[PDB]
Amino acid sequence: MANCERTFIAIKPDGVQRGLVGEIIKRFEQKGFRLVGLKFMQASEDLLKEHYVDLKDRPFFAGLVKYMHSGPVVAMVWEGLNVVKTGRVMLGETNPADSKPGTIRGDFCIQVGRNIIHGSDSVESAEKEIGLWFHPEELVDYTSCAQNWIYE
Amino acid sequence: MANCERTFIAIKPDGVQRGLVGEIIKRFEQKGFRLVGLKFMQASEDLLKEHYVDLKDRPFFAGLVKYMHSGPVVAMVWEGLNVVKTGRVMLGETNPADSKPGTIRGDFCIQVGRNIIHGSDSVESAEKEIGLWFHPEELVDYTSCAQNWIYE
Amino acid sequence: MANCERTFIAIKPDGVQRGLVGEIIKRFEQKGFRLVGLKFMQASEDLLKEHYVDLKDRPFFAGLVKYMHSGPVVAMVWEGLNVVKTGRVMLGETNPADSKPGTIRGDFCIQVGRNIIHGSDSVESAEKEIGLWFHPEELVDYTSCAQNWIYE
Amino acid sequence: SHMANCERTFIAIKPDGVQRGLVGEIIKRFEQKGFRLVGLKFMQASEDLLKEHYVDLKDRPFFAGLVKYMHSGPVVAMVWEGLNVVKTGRVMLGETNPADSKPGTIRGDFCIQVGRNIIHGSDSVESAEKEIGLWFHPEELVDYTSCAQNWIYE
Amino acid sequence: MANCERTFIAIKPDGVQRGLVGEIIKRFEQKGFRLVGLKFMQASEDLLKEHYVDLKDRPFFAGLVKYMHSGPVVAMVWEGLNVVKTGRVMLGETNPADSKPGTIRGDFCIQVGRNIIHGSDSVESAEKEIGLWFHPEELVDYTSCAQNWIYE
Amino acid sequence: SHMANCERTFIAIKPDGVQRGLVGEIIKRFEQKGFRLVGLKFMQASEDLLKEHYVDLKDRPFFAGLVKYMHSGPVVAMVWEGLNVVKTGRVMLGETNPADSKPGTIRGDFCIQVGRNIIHGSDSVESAEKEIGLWFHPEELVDYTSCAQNWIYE
Repeated sequence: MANCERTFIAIKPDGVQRGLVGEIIKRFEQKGFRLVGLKFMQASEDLLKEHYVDLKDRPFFAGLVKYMHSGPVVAMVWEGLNVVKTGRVMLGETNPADSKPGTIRGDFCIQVGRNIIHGSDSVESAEKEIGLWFHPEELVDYTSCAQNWIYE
Repeated sequence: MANCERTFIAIKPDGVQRGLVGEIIKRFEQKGFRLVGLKFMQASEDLLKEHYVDLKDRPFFAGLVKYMHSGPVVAMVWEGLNVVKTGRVMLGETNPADSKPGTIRGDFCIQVGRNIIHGSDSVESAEKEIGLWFHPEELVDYTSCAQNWIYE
Repeated sequence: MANCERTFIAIKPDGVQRGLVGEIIKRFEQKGFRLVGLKFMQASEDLLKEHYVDLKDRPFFAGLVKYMHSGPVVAMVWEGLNVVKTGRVMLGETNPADSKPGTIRGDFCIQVGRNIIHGSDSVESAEKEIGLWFHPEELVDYTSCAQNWIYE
Repeated sequence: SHMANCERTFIAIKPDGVQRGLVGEIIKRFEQKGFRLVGLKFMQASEDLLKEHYVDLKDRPFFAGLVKYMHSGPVVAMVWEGLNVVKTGRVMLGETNPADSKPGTIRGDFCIQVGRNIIHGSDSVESAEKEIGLWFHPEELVDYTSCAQNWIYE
Repeated sequence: MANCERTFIAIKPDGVQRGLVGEIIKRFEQKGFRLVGLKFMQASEDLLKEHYVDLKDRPFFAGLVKYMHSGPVVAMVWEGLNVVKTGRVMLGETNPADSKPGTIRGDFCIQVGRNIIHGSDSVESAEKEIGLWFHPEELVDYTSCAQNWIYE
Repeated sequence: SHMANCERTFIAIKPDGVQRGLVGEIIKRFEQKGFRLVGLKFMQASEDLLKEHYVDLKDRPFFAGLVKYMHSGPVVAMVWEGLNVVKTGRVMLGETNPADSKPGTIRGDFCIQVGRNIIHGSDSVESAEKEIGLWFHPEELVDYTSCAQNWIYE
């Protein structure tokens, strides 16, 4: 089902440190997307190495894993029609310098090395990231009281 | 006369149901546009059919009219320089998927059939829509205390 | 029947002029109260004299009526459990100096003669005020999609 | 770091709070205040967990309905840390009955009826210890130092 | 003139550091109070010793002066009816633990040693504090476009 | 600290921005973004200062009206610091003509006409150097380290 598409959203250590957890969740709630998974955690080096597995031979890999391990993250799963693509639009460009005002990165951060947030770039990546960060039983299913007013 | 241009804005039944009336009015107030007409109403079938005359031969027409009738709407008239054009920009693209963050549809909705809001697409359409939804006596004329700081 | 209690709320000419219409409506929406009636209007002298009948022999009466006539008002009807009592709490004390931060008057105004807003002081007053400002056909009945999550 | 500034409380967003889209707003209020996030999870509370949580109310006539309702929808379970989090957290939430809750508080701004009061907070430090231990495993609690700590506490 | 009463408001180093300058000014603007003085500065030890002159023989004096000198402050003057007393209400109790939700300290800080903000406790103190922190020519006089809608 | 992250820009809230109560909102947007406050003052700009600021437009037919208007009301003069503040500051402000400004930007959200466009920002680093030196004395610029610096810049 197209309306039941899901994406992985992670608030990075700098997003948590700068007090942006509430603001970010509010953006997704007000949009009409439904929360399915939410977790406050410190990501282990093993998990981060698997998450950034495509970049393991790149020279910035050690510093990237170290930084994402240096503070707690907020791992999330959101559900909705085209939530992967729309979620990325809501976040803005990965490089905050190119992010537009009104987007999460556009409003709240400056440098790409400290870009507060991550979102799945595709449905394929979403399935991989959700399975890696979340256990199946940590994902909650329910129907929003506003479902009929959000979707036809 | 250019600063006295008027447009019709309607908050659709899903906009009312999802509690977005105040948020939407705030957007137009803070911009500097002047409120002219405002009423909470259930639109009759005859009114809606006349409002969507250009779409009467479309396959969606019957369901579209029935839905706009399914719940109460907030009918509005706003005044300002290029209020028709800039009003549409503030609302965002008709399809919420193409609507940018910062716009009303971009921030608050997902699906085209549940796109919370309507705005006149032209000056000609605005004049027709205002006269259709509002009696002349319902439109209030006053001068904003900030007029000299909004316009030269 | 207790959850179906109704109150009259009016945004005064200074509330409209200072761009507080959206902010005020948002306060009632987010609380969980249901919009029943809403209209933008210039109140006639006859209507205002009847609205302030209990104050007709007061020295301020003439200037008070003239001022409420000097600019357009937003007349509203809201529905909910103890909406009359809690509505007054949300508005704050009649004198803004005694109004607490968090209330409408406490946050947004200074002087008693320019106190942005009116709310019915009793159920009896509410019924009189609603019938005075609104025709029965202008009051819209619908069920909020969140009704079961606001009330038992 | 002073031990007094490291007090913990349990805050839970109820099913109606989740349904009405208040999760982000509630978290924001604790964040902007200066309190630090320790635990956070999205969950459907099991009947066993709810029976143990409302153990003092087991003999009451509406106990069956209370457990059933709190099980009907998902909740957001949270642990927050700060100087007197328990006491001031209750102040931020407002009175349990929303009719007596003041504007500016969470219940005062966002809900109407006591049966649908969107949120819960520990009434005491003793209750906080019990509630955190019941709802969270020790591994789920994350300890970190806020970059603003020196500007929140002397 | 009662409407021309003025008070001194200072955002403390922790208020600046925690990014609250904008939020605080917004509170006073939306209330209807008029900005007359605004300055970003690092307060010298000489100025702080004179500001806290009544406490110079107390054992906490050295630490208090040192802290208020450790970071930049935002010094402000605001004008309005009973702005001194009302300003203090808007700030909330000096000890944030006793500050109510909706007030500046109630919403944004925790401990009295880091209470983000200061406001004059009396008209007498206001005159003394404004004269100490500001030069007469740094105070700007103008009339708000909304004056007639804020005051009778 | 990297020199690149220490770029400075001049931002001025115009008399209409002050009149319409947008001072707090504008400052908030720069604060929440992560940019650091360097200079801030409330002032009525003198005719001499405005003539030097708009020196490139001195021969234009509406120069007399422009100086007169900018002198009629008080302004908020600001200096902000951060990585590419000049460029991104302009993006945050939106297009000079508010008709072309996008929602989410300062001009896009809050104003309508080009003659009353509430705000100004330096168009280049060269302009920033000139504008800061003209509007501010070196003593008025305050240097401090943000507690969040390590979480804004690597």
